[PDB]
Amino acid sequence: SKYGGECSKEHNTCTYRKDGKDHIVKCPSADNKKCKTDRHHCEYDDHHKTVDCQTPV
Ligand SMILES: [Cl-]
Ligand SMILES: [Cl-]
Ligand SMILES: [Cl-]
Ligand code: NA
Repeated sequence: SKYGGECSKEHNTCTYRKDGKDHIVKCPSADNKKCKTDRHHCEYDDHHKTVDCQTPV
């Protein structure tokens, strides 16, 4: 399952909604997954056990 939120460019974190609560996780440091655009959509995928702060559109 995918849980969405928004990323912080300054802190390279993703704040996502799951189980009624907001959770802050670091984004990856990888070039094409880190938070490059402030408040970009991000998601935690609990199937793949991944975070991506450059989700596609
Ligand atoms: Cl690194
Ligand atoms: Cl990457
Ligand atoms: Cl990850
Ligand atoms: Na980084």
